[PDB]
Amino acid sequence: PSAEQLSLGAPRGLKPRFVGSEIRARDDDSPTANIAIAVEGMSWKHPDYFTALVMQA
Amino acid sequence: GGAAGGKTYLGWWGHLGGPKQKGIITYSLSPFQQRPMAGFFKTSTQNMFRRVMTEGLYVAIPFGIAYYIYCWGKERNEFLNSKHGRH
Repeated sequence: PSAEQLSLGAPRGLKPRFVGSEIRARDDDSPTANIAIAVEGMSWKHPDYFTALVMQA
Repeated sequence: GGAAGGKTYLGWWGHLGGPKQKGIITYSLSPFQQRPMAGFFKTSTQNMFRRVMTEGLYVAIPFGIAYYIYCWGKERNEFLNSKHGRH
């Protein structure tokens, strides 16, 4: 067993900081154009998980 | 609509009439995450110093010559119509 006797799925390290930005990898030969837009979500242990799932639905 | 317009060199968004680009990655941040008034004074001072040292004489020479001939003309015109100038 590991020396650091923790639980399952516990965070290990600093909480990452969500940094709004943009990346554009232009390519004029592609007939289509794929775009992904996202905001900060909810963690596994957040008490507003199923609400986010409901909004996604 | 239609109306079969003419030929231009601007177009619009989506088809701007430019050469095809490839492999140009671009990153930028959010205005709420970056900090205004960061490095403004240093960069502005360096740019102003470089511009003064670079362009410089291009403006310095003609304006200086014009001012010199202005002063000389005023002095000479004042002298000539005075007492001793006409003699």
